[PDB]
Amino acid sequence: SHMASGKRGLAWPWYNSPLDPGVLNNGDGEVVAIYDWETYAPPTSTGGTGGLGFIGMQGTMDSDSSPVAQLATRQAQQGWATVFSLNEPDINGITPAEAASWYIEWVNPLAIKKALPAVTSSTTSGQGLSWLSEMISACAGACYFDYINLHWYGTSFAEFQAYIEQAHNQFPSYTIVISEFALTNGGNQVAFFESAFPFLDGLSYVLLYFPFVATSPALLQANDPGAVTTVGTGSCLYTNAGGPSSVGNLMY
Ligand SMILES: OC[C@H]1O[C@@H](O[C@@H]2[C@@H](O)[C@H](O[C@@H]3[C@@H](O)[C@H](O[C@@H]4[C@@H](O)[C@H](O)O[C@H](CO)[C@H]4O)O[C@H](CO)[C@H]3O)O[C@H](CO)[C@H]2O)[C@H](O)[C@@H](O)[C@@H]1O
Ligand SMILES: OC[C@H]1O[C@@H](O[C@@H]2[C@@H](O)[C@H](O)O[C@H](CO)[C@H]2O)[C@H](O)[C@@H](O)[C@@H]1O
Ligand SMILES: [Cl-]
Repeated sequence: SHMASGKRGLAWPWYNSPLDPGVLNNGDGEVVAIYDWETYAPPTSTGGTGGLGFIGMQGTMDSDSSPVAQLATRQAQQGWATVFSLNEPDINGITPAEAASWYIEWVNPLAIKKALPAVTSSTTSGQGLSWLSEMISACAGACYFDYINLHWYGTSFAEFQAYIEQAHNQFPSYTIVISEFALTNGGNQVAFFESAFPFLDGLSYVLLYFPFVATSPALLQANDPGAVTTVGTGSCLYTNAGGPSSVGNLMY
């Protein structure tokens, strides 16, 4: 490669104060972005983001850590070029109408690039892409957005490839961010990402992809037992020492 695809990002948890995002940015230009599911700056060992562009995220309608009253303030203080909105409202008992009304009130005013809420890969009634389609209808032309936002967790590369191709086929005029993806527990995460990266790097309609998750197994175990039961620790980009894992090595 003589010029990086430049689509890769760090999904950077709140508990990463010991870790350095610069470890996974060798400056070739494949890794360009970082988000932390919050509107405060990534907690890191350096106080910086290792040259990566931070994307603010209002992942809840309001929280002590991301007060929605401070969303506009934090964008202006930090100078984000992009903002992400609600995390998986399609499985958190938020109706498409509720999400549209909230998005217009709180996210619309940010005069930067904006992603609609990250939805799960569920096809069960009223979830996933069906939920997203219903939110865009509920928006009634009044939502300002640049990107749709996908999560995927499943059991094969074949399932993931089919999911992204179907998302593109069903929303052929929208640019896609993949803010979280990995296998569920019991597979080979390295083999999955070895297949996924070249596939995604070739898709002009994918702006950014963020493997779950840019942390160490020890920090994931300590702070997200839910992720460990669902995903396991095989998709952690860091070693327990804070170096690149075998999956981290794929980010370069
Ligand atoms: O000391 C660092 C900063 O701590 C800030 O307060 C944190 C608060 O932000 C934290 O909220 C977490 C979310 O951050 C967490 O986000 C991700 C999940 O949505 C996703 O599913 O998984 C990833 C990876 O594990 C998560 O990072 O989601 C959980 C709920 O699932 C929230 O609890 O909670 C911390 C513990 O209470 C809290 O200390 C503080 O506001 C900052 O000022 C400070 O810099
Ligand atoms: O997300 C679409 C685009 O939103 C733009 O900001 C919007 C303004 O142009 C418009 O006049 O007002 C709405 C609501 O206040 C804003 O969201 C951004 O400036 C663009 O970067 C973005 O592509
Ligand atoms: Cl999912």
